[PDB]
Amino acid sequence: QKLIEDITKEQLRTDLPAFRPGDTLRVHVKVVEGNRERIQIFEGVVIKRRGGGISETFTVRKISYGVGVERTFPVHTPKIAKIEVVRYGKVRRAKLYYLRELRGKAARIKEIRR
Amino acid sequence: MIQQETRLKVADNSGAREVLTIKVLGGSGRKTANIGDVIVCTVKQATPGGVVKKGEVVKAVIVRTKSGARRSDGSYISFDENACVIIRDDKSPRGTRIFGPVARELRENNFMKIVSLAPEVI
Amino acid sequence: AVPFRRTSKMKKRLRRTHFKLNVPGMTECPSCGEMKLSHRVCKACGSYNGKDIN
Amino acid sequence: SYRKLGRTSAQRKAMLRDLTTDLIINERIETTETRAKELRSVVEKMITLGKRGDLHARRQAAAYIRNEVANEENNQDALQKLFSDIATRYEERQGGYTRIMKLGPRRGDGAPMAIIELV
Amino acid sequence: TKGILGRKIGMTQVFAENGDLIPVTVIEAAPNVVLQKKTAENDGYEAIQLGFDDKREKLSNKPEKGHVAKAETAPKRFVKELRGVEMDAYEVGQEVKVEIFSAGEIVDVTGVSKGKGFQGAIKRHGQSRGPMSHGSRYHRRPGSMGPVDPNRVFKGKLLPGRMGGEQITVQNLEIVKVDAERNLLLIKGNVPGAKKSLITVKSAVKS
RNA sequence: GGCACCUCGAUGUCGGCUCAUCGCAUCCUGGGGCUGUAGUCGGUCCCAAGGGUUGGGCUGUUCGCCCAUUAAAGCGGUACGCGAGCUGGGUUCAGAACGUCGUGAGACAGUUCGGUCCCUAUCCGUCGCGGGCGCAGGAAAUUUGAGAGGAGCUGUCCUUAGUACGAGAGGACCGGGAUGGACGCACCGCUGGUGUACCAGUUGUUCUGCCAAGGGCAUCGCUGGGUAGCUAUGUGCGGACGGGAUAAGUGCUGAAAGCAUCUAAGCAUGAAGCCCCCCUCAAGAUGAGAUUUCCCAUUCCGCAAGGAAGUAAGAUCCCUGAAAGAUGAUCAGGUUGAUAGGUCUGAGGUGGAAGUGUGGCGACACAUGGAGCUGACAGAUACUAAUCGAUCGAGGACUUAAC
Repeated sequence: QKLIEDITKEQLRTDLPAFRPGDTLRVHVKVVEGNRERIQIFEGVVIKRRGGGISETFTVRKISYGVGVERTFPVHTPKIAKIEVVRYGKVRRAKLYYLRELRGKAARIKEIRR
Repeated sequence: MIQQETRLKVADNSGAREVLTIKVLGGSGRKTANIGDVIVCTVKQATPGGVVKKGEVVKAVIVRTKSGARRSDGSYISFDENACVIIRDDKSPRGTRIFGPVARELRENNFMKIVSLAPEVI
Repeated sequence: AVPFRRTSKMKKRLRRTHFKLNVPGMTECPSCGEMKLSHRVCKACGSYNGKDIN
Repeated sequence: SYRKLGRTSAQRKAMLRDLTTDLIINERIETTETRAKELRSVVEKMITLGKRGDLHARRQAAAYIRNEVANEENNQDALQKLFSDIATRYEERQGGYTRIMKLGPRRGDGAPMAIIELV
Repeated sequence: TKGILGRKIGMTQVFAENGDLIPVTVIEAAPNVVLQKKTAENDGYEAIQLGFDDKREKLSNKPEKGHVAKAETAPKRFVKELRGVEMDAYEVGQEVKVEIFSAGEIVDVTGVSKGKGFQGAIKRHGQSRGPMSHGSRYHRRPGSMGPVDPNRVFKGKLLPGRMGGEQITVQNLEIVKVDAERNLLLIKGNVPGAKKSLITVKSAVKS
């Protein structure tokens, strides 16, 4: 896909920090409520890390007011401003789907600091 | 993504506990329902203290869905639990408060007053 | 699925018209032959362009 | 895609592993033309594993090649010959190790046959 | 009406200006050459026989070599007319390279569909499956032909069969970006056909 | 219902699941005339089959009732459409009961429980794909489109407007603007689904002499993810913008009947109808078309008619295969070569391999190291296999006219 790679390069976002699939990074996202853009911080654990250049995405997730939220973020979207990895975490796998059902302290066991 | 005969737990202080769906108001027509859709519904269960009582037939607007909602930005949202707020005729919610996160998809619709009661919007 | 009637000899032979197998292609061997169909080792000398492998 | 041969998928692994071992001792084998085409893809990869000489690579050969005796008196394992004989013989060459000449159809069921041998 | 037909290679996502995600199809498009120019007073109709993807002489037939000789061009593969070009448009033999298409133009797309192979009616026509339980042997099968009175199957009655490989129009697709240096087209929305298949890029009807 | 002309050496009943199509006395949408039509919303009679025609509860049911909807949830024909497609729930076999009738044996458009629905497609039919010959010489191509099919439905909101109207209450016609439903056509790059020669973890037993590290089997042993391909519940698009003659209507000039009068003369207006615009198959449209570019005008017989043997353009047999595919066919190719496999470099997937060292009593953990493993996805590389060859294939019929 060398030609396909040539197109994606123009929209490539090298500014984004490198990170492991298992961590509590905090994506910033402007929201056009109209007219001013609010900045909603959203901490959570990433799970999926699908490949495919610009099409790459990751699934940050967070419990909120007793209920979880699954807000996927594409890796190279313009809407992201900055990403801060508050904590690193050891992971025996790559697809941590199971943790969402394991409320609540059990989820923290996979969230061990590194 | 919600089919007919799909129980949906209450998200507001209507006094109801769980609320089964009846039929989507959209078209002849659509069976599926994302967020912001209005659906007539039955109250299968309710808390003893509240205006709502079991077996009542009242419309309710969807607030949360297990299915991943789509946006033009490409961002997706899928809550751990499905939810709806009870509403009759005028779209002001019967619930004094709305528990949990609320989808922003309601905001594009003139449903904005409901959004104001939300503790947080995602 | 029981047929209503016996087939005529005409229709039968007409069905027989396409049933016949086609003749395989053949070529003379560079070494001796004869002959050898294309892209397969001869059962005779066993030569293959033109190496002798058995 | 990969050919099925109609065999059960569990059988398919053993069916390939058996042919890879029999080629080691016999150096050459005649089988059906279609199975022969499938055969070259598996065996040549095994030869690549023997190139590095790595101890980890030898264990990978055990996953496929079975523990059958090769040459008499020498008592070499079927795995061992690849690391001692075939590897040195193809240190220069890179791929194309297994030519497969076609052969006439078998009388017993019309099945086409093909010779398989290293080169 | 212009149409630089060319093979697609791979699907891509492309965002610009607005933050919304826009699906995009790559197209090889350029270069193309006018092998011939039809005339209504002689050939009976207005058309231009554009070619695509030049190839070595070894694959070219002798009569094909003569057809391009008038075009002052090397022998080339597929050829298609595009009624109705605005004559005189271009001089004979002139090259074309994506210059016509702007990002704002709406563009119809036509091409051979990807082969699904021989298939059942449910895929071929979307017919509902029969019950899988309650002792019913019936499922997947197309069902009754219809009325007994005609004593014949109605023509055009749906039956399972091979699908795909037929040319299929997809109207009103929109271009996203233009890359003339790489001869790339970037049309929004799905474009029908197998990977690396030829694809026409005719101008959309307006308005 | 009546009659007993089809069938009692077999026409398998009812209601559904399946797919339909047809006819209008048109449920809705579009066109209107009259209203006890203020507006809004209706009533009625005329145009109109183009399209759309509901999800459940009760009952074997049709029907009907009820609930929630919808622009509307119209009827009927097609062996009360379809069982060599399916369902046996209802009646319509043999068992058993209740109630009633009969001395009994049994019976009951009275009811209840259980109860083998057989069949390899010959022909005509239809959905797809080839092999032949023809198309007055052989070919490679590109297409004209006689004809044929598909598509054909609509909801809301934002404006003009809170204006026209109405005491108020209510609330438009028309012209524009955005967003959905139902359905249809396509593609995976997102969302995912699957993914049996991909990766990892793990159980029992057995096999590699024992360790470490693996193999076989147990549904792929099980479990967690997933390339490609295949896919919708995902995405993108579709019914748009307009003409031609009209239907019911609305008419304009004017006569037969000096006035009058849509018509008898003559000119208009006028609909999701019809014809095209839109998309698709199509010159076996034996009416066999048209245009572009190639091969040449042979060699042998027979005075003639006509027939053979080679060849040119080109194609095939065979072979590497897939963007194709049941088999043919189609397309990419056949050694001045990337067609497939392999080999290298990547992408993606699964993710800290083996070995070694260190910490710990052990079990394990850490380091070496985003390592290792990689089935179909890419980029190059003749390293292998697409050998060597063979076969098919035209010498342009006779007339008339213009030259």
